[PDB]
Amino acid sequence: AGRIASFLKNAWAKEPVLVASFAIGGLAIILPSLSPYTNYAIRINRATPYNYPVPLRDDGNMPDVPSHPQDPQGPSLEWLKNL
Amino acid sequence: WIARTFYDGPEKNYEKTMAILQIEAEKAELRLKELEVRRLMRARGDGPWYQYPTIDKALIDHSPKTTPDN
Ligand SMILES: CCCCCCCCCCCCCCCCC[C@@H](O)O[C@H](CO[C@H](O)CCCCCCCCCCCCCCC)COP(=O)(O)OCC[N+](C)(C)C
Ligand SMILES: CCCCCCCC/C=C\CCCCCCCC(=O)O[C@H](COC(=O)CCCCCCC/C=C/CCCCCCCC)COP(=O)(O)OCCN
Repeated sequence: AGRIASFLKNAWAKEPVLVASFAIGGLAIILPSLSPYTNYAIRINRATPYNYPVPLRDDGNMPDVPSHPQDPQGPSLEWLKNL
Repeated sequence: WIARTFYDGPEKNYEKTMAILQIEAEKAELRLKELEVRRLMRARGDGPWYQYPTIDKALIDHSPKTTPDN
């Protein structure tokens, strides 16, 4: 406790650049695993259409697959508009 | 007395020789058969031996590929 605080205070003197760099690097390592918006970034990346959406040949056994883009079923992007 | 105390009868050696000869004859014919089998498998490749790997077909991706013609 006392030794660690003394070491950190001694480093903050005559070595502030190293203290700042190590703090910033540790924050970069730690914070993404705790932020709630990383999953939002993953969802945004998965929502970017780079390829043509190839239609499925319908067999009468897909209630969840829409027939038209206007149909209610299918993934929605309202959350992205909200952000 | 010498025969009774130091040695055995002729049947013992006779039948031991018979068994030894059987073992050696089967070993010889097995050696020839194995050489021929190895030659056949190496030539034709249809046996369990000399099986050289080919590409695993579970690696192939079967999905639409941004272009209709693969
Ligand atoms: C007047 C006498 C005339 C005959 C003289 C005989 C001389 C005998 C000594 C010479 C022996 C020749 C060598 C034999 C070695 C092989 C013998 C061996 O096969 O017999 C084994 C037994 O070996 C003997 O005990 C070896 C005897 C060694 C001593 C020989 C005599 C001289 C010994 C001197 C010792 C001196 C020590 C110091 C003294 C002061 C048991 O055999 P086993 O595999 O079951 O046989 C199966 C068939 N059966 C069941 C019918 C038997
Ligand atoms: C875990 C995250 C890692 C990623 C982030 C870091 C990225 C870049 C930083 C690392 C670069 C390499 C650093 C190499 C360290 C060298 C240390 C050294 O020996 O130099 C000392 C200088 O500094 C020292 O005394 C050694 C290091 C002392 C401690 C430095 C900081 C340690 C950690 C501090 C921060 C802890 C966590 C952050 C909390 C901050 C408070 C909120 C000697 O100086 P000389 O140039 O040799 O001159 C000799 C004549 N005097």
